Amino acid sequence: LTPRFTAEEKEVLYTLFHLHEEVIDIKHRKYSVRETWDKIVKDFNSHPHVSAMRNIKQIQKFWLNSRLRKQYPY
DNA sequence: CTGTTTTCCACTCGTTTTT
DNA sequence: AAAAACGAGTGGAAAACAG
Repeated sequence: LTPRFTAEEKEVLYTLFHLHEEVIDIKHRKYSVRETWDKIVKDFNSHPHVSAMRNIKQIQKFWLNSRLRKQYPY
């Protein structure tokens, strides 16, 4: 039922991630995490060329997976 | 320290895209 | 037709927390 992330969208999320590295990545933390994530989700869902609206869980899952499957460029 | 709660990540499943 | 990629669920490791 739910679509997939477009290329452009992936670039957007990657950009946001690279920006807020120091807050969401354990490897940089060593403030509100939830609010930072919410900020990212908001910025994404507000982005014009967005396919579908996502919740915080989906975004986080994309973060986790893109790291797992080693495609996170930053 | 011990014991509880929260957050992160490897493994995997069912489907969909790509070779 | 086979392999790779993708979204998603989960258990338990790792970490953060309370006493």
